[PDB]
Amino acid sequence: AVVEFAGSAFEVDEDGFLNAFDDWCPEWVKYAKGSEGIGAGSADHQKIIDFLQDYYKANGIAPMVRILSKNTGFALKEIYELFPSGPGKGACKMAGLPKPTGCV
Amino acid sequence: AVVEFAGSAFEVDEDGFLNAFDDWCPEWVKYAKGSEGIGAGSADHQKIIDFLQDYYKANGIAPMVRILSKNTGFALKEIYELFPSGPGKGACKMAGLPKPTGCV
Amino acid sequence: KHPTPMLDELEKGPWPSFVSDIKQECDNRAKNPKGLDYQIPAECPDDLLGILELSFHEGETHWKHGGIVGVFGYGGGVIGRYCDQPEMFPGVAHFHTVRLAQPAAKYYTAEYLEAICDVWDLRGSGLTNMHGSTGDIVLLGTQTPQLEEIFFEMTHNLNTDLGGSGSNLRTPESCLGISRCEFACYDTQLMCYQLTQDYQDELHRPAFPYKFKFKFDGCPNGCVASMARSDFAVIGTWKDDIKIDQEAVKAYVGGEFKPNAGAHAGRDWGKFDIEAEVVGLCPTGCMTYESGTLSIDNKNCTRCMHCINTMPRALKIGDERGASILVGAKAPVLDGAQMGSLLIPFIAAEEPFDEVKEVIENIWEWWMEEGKNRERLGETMKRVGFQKLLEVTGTKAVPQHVSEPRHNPYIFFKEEEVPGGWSRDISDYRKRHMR
Amino acid sequence: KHPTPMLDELEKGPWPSFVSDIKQECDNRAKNPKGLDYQIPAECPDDLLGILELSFHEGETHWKHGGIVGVFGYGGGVIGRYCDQPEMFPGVAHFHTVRLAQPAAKYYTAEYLEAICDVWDLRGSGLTNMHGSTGDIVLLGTQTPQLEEIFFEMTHNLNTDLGGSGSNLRTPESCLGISRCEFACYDTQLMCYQLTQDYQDELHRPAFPYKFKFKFDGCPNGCVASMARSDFAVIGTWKDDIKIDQEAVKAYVGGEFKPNAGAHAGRDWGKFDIEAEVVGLCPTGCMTYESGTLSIDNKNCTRCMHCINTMPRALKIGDERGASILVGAKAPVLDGAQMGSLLIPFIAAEEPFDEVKEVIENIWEWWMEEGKNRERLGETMKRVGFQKLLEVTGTKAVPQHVSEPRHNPYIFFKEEEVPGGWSRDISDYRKRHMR
Amino acid sequence: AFISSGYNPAKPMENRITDIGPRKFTEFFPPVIAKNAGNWDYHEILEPGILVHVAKNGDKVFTVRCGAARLMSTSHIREACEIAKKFCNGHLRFTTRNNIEFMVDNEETLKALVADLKTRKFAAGSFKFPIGGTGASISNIVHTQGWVYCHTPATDASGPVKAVMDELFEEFTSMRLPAIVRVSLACCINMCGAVHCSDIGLVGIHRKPPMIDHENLAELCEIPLAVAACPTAAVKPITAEVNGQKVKSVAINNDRCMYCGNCYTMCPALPLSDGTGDGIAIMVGGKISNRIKVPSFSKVVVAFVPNEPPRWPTMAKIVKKIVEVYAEDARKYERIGDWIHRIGWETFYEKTGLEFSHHCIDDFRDPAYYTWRQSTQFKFVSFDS
Amino acid sequence: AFISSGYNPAKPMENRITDIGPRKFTEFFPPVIAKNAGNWDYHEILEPGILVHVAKNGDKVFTVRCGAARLMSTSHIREACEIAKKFCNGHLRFTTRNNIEFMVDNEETLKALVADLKTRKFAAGSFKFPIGGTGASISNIVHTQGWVYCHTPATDASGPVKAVMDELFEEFTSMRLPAIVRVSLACCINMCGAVHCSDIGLVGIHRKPPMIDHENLAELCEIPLAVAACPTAAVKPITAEVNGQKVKSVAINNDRCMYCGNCYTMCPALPLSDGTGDGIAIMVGGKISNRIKVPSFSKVVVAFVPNEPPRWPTMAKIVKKIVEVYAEDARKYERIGDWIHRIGWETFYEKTGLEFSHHCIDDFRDPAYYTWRQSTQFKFVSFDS
Ligand code: SRM
Ligand code: SRM
Ligand code: SF4
Ligand code: SF4
Ligand code: SF4
Ligand code: SF4
Ligand code: SF4
Ligand code: SF4
Ligand code: SF4
Ligand code: SF4
Ligand SMILES: O=S([O-])[O-]
Ligand SMILES: O=S([O-])[O-]
Repeated sequence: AVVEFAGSAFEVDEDGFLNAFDDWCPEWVKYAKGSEGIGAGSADHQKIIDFLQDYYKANGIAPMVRILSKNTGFALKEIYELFPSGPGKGACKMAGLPKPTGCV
Repeated sequence: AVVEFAGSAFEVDEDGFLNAFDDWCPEWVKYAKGSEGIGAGSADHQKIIDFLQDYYKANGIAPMVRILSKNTGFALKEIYELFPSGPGKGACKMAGLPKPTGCV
Repeated sequence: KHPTPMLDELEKGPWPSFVSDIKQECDNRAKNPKGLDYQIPAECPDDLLGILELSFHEGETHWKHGGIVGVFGYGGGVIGRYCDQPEMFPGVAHFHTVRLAQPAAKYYTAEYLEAICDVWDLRGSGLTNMHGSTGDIVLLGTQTPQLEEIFFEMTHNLNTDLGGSGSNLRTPESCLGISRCEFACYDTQLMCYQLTQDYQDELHRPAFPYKFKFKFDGCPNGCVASMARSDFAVIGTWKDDIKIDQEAVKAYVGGEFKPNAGAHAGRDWGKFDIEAEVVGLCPTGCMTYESGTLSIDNKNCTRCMHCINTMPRALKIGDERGASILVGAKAPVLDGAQMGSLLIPFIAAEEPFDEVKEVIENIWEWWMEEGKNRERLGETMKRVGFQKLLEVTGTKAVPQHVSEPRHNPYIFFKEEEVPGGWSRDISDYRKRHMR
Repeated sequence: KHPTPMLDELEKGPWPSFVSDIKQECDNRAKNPKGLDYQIPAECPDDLLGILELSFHEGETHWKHGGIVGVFGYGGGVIGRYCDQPEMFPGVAHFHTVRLAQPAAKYYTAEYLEAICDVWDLRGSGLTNMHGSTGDIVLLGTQTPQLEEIFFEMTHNLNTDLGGSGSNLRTPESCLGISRCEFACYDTQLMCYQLTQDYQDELHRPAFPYKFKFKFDGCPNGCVASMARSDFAVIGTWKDDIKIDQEAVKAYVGGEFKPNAGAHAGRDWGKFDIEAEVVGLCPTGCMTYESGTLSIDNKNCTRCMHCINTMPRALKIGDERGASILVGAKAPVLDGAQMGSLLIPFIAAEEPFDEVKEVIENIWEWWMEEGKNRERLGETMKRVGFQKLLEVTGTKAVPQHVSEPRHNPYIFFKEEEVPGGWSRDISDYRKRHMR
Repeated sequence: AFISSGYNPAKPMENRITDIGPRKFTEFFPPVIAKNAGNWDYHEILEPGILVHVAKNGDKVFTVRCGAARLMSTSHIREACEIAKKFCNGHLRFTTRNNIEFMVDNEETLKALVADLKTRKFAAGSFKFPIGGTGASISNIVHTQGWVYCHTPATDASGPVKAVMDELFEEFTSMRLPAIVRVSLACCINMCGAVHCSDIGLVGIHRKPPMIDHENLAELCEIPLAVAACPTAAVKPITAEVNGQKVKSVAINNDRCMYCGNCYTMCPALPLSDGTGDGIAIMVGGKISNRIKVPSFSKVVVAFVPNEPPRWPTMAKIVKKIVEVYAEDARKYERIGDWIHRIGWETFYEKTGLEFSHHCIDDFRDPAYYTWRQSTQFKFVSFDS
Repeated sequence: AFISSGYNPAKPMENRITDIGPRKFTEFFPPVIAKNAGNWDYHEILEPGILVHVAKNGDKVFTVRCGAARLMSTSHIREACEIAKKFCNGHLRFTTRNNIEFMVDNEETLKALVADLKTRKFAAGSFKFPIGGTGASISNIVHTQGWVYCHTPATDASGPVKAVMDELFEEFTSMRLPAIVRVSLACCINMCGAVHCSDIGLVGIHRKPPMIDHENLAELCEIPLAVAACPTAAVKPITAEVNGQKVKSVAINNDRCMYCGNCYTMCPALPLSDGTGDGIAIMVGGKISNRIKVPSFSKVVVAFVPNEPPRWPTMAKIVKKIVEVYAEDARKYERIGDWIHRIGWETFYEKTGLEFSHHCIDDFRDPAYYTWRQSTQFKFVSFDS
């Protein structure tokens, strides 16, 4: 499907992840916000999103949870406070990274 | 010891192999001739010497006997007719490569 | 209802047919006796058979790759799935599975299961698995919007959580243990329950390099197959003498008591020959029968359970009980299948199980930091080495840790163990050894 | 030189002392009874004691790395060596080893060995190894200039060639076979001799990716250990029935004939018990002893040799003989030790041995082209696969080829074996299976 | 149409309960079990599918084990419940092999329960609660999702399992084998469940390399993971050009690929399922218990049989053949693996009539060497003729 | 003087004879052997070191086996020849374990030969031709070069062999063991000879990474060969400096290095021998015959014992203890490996009193897993206390 928001269009799949990382933009985050239980984006939310994007651009993969926490300084518990759906379904989705894979 | 021949000096070990490949010179071949049972150097001789030299510079190791024969087109029998001591003790020594190692 | 020629063939035969059962549920939702307002298409089950029938024809699955769905607060418990012919089978377009935490050894009361069914019939397909291979009650098929609803009902009304999925601790499971077995060396169900409750955060939220499972067996016979299907297996045993009742032994030799409690009854094997069926089958040959008197050299008994399994009424487990911890089991991918390897030969197993929890946490602390992405504990063990595992768990290496010692000589030593260390000057060596 | 407190300790004790022997040769050369004009220093052995004594004090070898010497026409046969303290021990400045080709199973005449000793006393140290582990007679220690002189004498006056060394075929050796053993299934010495002669060129001139060894055992007992120390092991066996002489069996049972030909006479193991020492030890349990008669269910006999070894007067090998071919044995370096893996269960083993030779040449054709630099056949088998080895030798896969079938499902198939091949269009698939 | 639970999607985190885990088992215990747990004296198998446990104080609990399809409707579950409310005071349980056990405290109730169970069948004819699975028999088959729910299967689960249990039904309702025979199935090499440690294991396998959707791959996939997912390093990152467009992708060396499908598990753009290519591999000789002999992995004896919906005749016949030969030739207490270890592999093949192929010879890494035969010990069989 | 053989260094290829191989064994056979080869009926071990083979036609050949040091002088060889000419018509042979065998055709000559052999001793005391090595005994030790000739040893060969045979001499001259006990030694991990398949194996090992001679390495070494020579991939190519200048060399990651020395075998600029660091690893349980049980590799039971010239007491003592415990506990026909497979490793260590260390647990590649214990089967031993 194709999402229309703030004059922007984002192609997405059945789970709401962007079809193409390059179509990411700030409007996407404002769009996804509520779906992922976030009322207002904070400086911390953006620091997570920023990290995830730089890591993906550099490594071609999403960072392991231990790296995400160790780098941002946010423990897993804090990461869930920021993103209720978790680092995968919430943070990665909002950051524009592709849908997690493997067994589960 | 240092071989003194034709105004040139070549550092060698007890078995007559050049200590440094970079010290190789055409006179080296003329020096080692008789010791390797070779009275006259033919084009076929140089062809082998040239291949060993290029292979060594490019790969950092002496070529496998199979490769030596395949490229030069000389079977092992011919190789020995050219270098009575064999591709190792004979050709490699004459080509300036380092002494062969391992279990014999 | 679709035509289902091939599935119909599976309604034939004596074994309970899943097709006949699914069809019965289709009929039920069609009549809707209860007048539910089905939150997903009443014809959901009708479509699963329709798409299953298509798969029989074509020889290929009709589910799209993957899916990422869940409930807030958790990073798993729900396996998302979408059919790849949503126009043909609208009722399985979304067909998610919800993994529900089950009671240890799966003991239930009708009231409880019926309550779960009431919620499911409403919000899902009507279809289940009883039970998933890890252990969970599997609720097979629903739509995304129902998830939060289900989860809310399950917690507020049924005081039941989701099971686990993903790169985390999965649902633990135990054999029935002391509930119904005279071989149980510890309360497997209690340990299973206690550790499931203790480690909830680790089960609901992915913090690990990969998946991790706990399984608890009451004795070596392996009724929950811990040593095969869990990364950390706790298997009961004893350290004192097997209890022998000579008179019962006589009851066996005589025919009054049936061998293996009657397990081979369906066939005529001859009369019981204690020598041929017990003493002569003992792996260590530590048993003896002389003058109508059975005895056991326990020092040389490996507690394989054979004699006990064969003469349950005459031979009992010891009284000094505990368990063994075997780790690393996993299926083939990537690097090959593994069964659990013995780590702690004997450890206490009494509530609140601290010794065992200590081992679990020491392993996690190490593996969490050292394990590579998507690398199972067993594979980390192969890469880094069994000796590292010992070190991090504070376990002394013993002969019991091997089935055989190494036959290569590529032995690693710690610098500190070597006099002089590893810093050497080749200059001094050359003093003794001319180039 | 020359005082040797540590080595002197090794002159004590019952076992023949190599030090006392080396000292005897030192004394013989110093005295020079035959007035020989030693072509290397008479004190050579003396300096060998001295440098050895120094190694004993320092716990470190005193030989320089490697050495490349030899005779014209060959690429191997001599292992050059130079001591690392030339000034201290001039007698062993050069201390080359010459490997001499030995007669199969090492049968000798005094005239021949004396002839060899005459050449070595004059041109060598007077020290030898009888024999090196591969089989060669080893002339231990000489100088470079003597290599061609020794070779000239050996070939022209003793009709004896050098053995092998380097990346080629090494000196083949066999058990004594039919020369003095009633268990021999084929003429191991003859096969050894003929093949050594047939492949002289492969032995003297390195044309292989690495070293390669042949070893011939007359039966599974492995007296030359071909299965552990050769890349190509030929081990004799039979295809028909073991021969049983009941009169001889009764002689064993009665004590007239001693079990294992008296190999356990130094201890009281009690009277021979055929049931406990033979029937009960057979690995397949294919033997029967009833009413005083011994029988063997040959179909289930793996011909392990135990019963024959234990009652050699009563039980004989069959008359339909041949051999098995096992390949790939090697020491650990690099990828781990290997023993021979069964390739050809049964093959003809009679002169001119065309059958065995065909297998050898087929393996070389493949390995000489596919083996990597310094890769033993056994390692090529590991890298490329056993199946490849079967192909190249035209051998049909049989259950006998495995000790156990694989337990991983990573099965490769040939494209031509799969209907439709491997060319598939994703667009067509995607018409059945939407993204 | 929407009926809420009380959940407020506008305030998702309010009132959320987490980490309560499962209900405690003890809640669910029938009285006799709760009272005598840990004090059992002995047990006895009375008949096929019927056990009794006797406590040290004398109390007894009778158990009736029944077969189940694992995949079941709420109506069926319901039915199990009804039975429990009628004869077991509402109590029941499920086994590690997905059988349903019903428990009562007296023989009279036991006889009434059994008689009833025997009368329950679907309209089509199959038994709803067949009694058995105890002792030396063939209990339920441990199995997976198959085409009912998974995206990576190479075969189905429920279908095959039914087909096989029908053929082995007599082995479930009787105790006439030398020892228990565990049969398990997995629809793909990930091997969920028990196939790798069962007496007879069935594994879905592929025979064709995956198709690569070059056009969308980088978009859909984290390339490094697909590369790392390959056990044989057949996947490599590349810069592809599709319809004149430059995109990152991967290349697969079909020569190194053995169709495990792990790359597909990690990347939706490498699908590999195929109707004629896919099938089942048959394994034998594994076990999990430590009784007499140590546990062992099942071994591949038949590399490939084809998928033949709906009753997989070829595969089913082979399974029945193996069970038949084993039951006849194995000694008391010998598991299939124990039996094979005793007679040897060439004899196993001679006796079963199974075709041995080179595909069964291990070729995966260093450990494959240990599976070859390093001994002269072998028996002459039809193979060598 | 220069005493020429006839060879001409000016025309080396003149008169050159090549590819003639060894002499044929038939030329050196005793007549009794030549005549009856292939027609042997049976054999009997008359006493320690003395055998008799009887041909079908009644002919007999008696064999006397004598221990020998392998490393020997021409004088010793000549003495063996003197004996052969005196009693054996000039014939003798050597065994695959380097013992000497004298053969005669009658009992009178056999008695004379035996009486003769016993009188031959070196001045310093040792027997020159000790009779034995037959049946269930310890017959010589297959060994290597050691410090007598090799550049890659981690220990000596001849010295330790003399030390061990002295302490086990009573086992060479008698047949009191449960089965043959083969002892072998190798001075480095190349394991020339028979270590990896012996009942008791001794291997020289290092405990320190090699030293790197940067100034000459590039000149003297084929870098890639050194890199590919490492089993644990601990070697890699790097830029180093010599006299403030850049050069090509190698770097060794000490944490991946297990001191095998294979890189030194391929490169003279990476020496690693060390007086205090080097020692011996003790292995047990291997065999090559196929009698009853299949062949097997020896396993490391004591990771390290120091080198202690000239008699290696620590090592000698351990070898003696293993033989004593084995001879006392094993059953008839049981090889050391067979015995251990029966009693178990934990019992082996308990009975021998040997200290088990983590160093004996395999950690080399994937096959290592198989060496661990995948079973609950174990016996309680002092280890666990
Ligand atoms: C002399 C001898 C030992 C002895 O005292 O008996 C010997 C001596 C050497 N062997 Fe060997 N090997 C000897 C039998 C063996 C055997 C046993 C056999 O052949 O029956 C083996 C095990 C079987 C095998 O082939 O693996 C053996 C496996 C090795 C290896 C390990 C090869 C491997 O693939 O793992 C090496 C190291 C290498 O090749 O890189 C080696 C290396 C060496 C070298 C050439 C070391 C070197 O780099 O120069 C040794 C020379 C010592 C010297 O100074 O003379 N030697 N070597 C034996 C050969 C003499 C002969 O002409 O009769
Ligand atoms: C539902 C269940 C099969 C069943 O029908 O019973 C199952 C289903 C799946 N398993 Fe599992 N596994 C199930 C028990 C197991 C077991 C057995 C056990 O836990 O007792 C194993 C073997 C033990 C182990 O952990 O290795 C198992 C080993 C795997 C593997 C192989 C992992 C490995 O390290 O080798 C995978 C593949 C992977 O993780 O990459 C996998 C992958 C999968 C996935 C998640 C495939 C995917 O990529 O999404 C399957 C989802 C199917 C679906 O659509 O629902 N599943 N899986 C079982 C779990 C349900 C439940 O919560 O109680
Ligand atoms: S594993 Fe041992 S304790 Fe648990 S149900 Fe099975 S027999 Fe009983
Ligand atoms: S449990 Fe197993 S090891 Fe111990 S006595 Fe009984 S049969 Fe022997
Ligand atoms: S390998 Fe067999 S034929 Fe050869 S000498 Fe030894 S027991 Fe006799
Ligand atoms: S040779 Fe070995 S397998 Fe054949 S009958 Fe004798 S003991 Fe049993
Ligand atoms: S075995 Fe493979 S195909 Fe079947 S459920 Fe598990 S992952 Fe899905
Ligand atoms: S299917 Fe398996 S073997 Fe083939 S490329 Fe994918 S991961 Fe590698
Ligand atoms: S074992 Fe090592 S050190 Fe001893 S002779 Fe063979 S190569 Fe040299
Ligand atoms: S000694 Fe062996 S482990 Fe250490 S770097 Fe050299 S070759 Fe690799
Ligand atoms: O579902 S699997 O990951 O156990
Ligand atoms: O000489 S060794 O390589 O056999």
